[PDB]
Amino acid sequence: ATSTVTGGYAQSDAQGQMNKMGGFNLKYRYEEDNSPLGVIGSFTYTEKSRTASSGDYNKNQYYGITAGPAYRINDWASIYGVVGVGYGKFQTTEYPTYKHDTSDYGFSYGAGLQFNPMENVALDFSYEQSRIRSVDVGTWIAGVGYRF
Repeated sequence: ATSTVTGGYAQSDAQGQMNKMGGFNLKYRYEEDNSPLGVIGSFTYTEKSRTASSGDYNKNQYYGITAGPAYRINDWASIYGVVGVGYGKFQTTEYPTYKHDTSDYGFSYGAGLQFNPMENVALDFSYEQSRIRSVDVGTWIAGVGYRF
């Protein structure tokens, strides 16, 4: 069988919210010997950056799990599409009790292309968009991997 390892970096911007985040992703790929199917699973970890001025500090973390099939044609290039779910958590203040979700969640999807399918180095570039109740987030992901 064949295995491919890829890693990448992404930056996200929140339209309608004021904040920017940075995260990293690790990808695992599995292929079948007699009937290959392209599958990628990626785990993303992003953190919010802090700026010195007001003096207030807030801890915000976001984790996302995604998976996507991939199609190869004319042995030239391969394309894939992914969907996943992400959750975000922030420091809590003591508020009166009411029915509501403890953490925020949203859905993400996108597609990517593979370039330079020669040697042990290949590049992956994809566009990511996600909706987190009424807030729009855009993330660009690029990374490099090797197959053996």
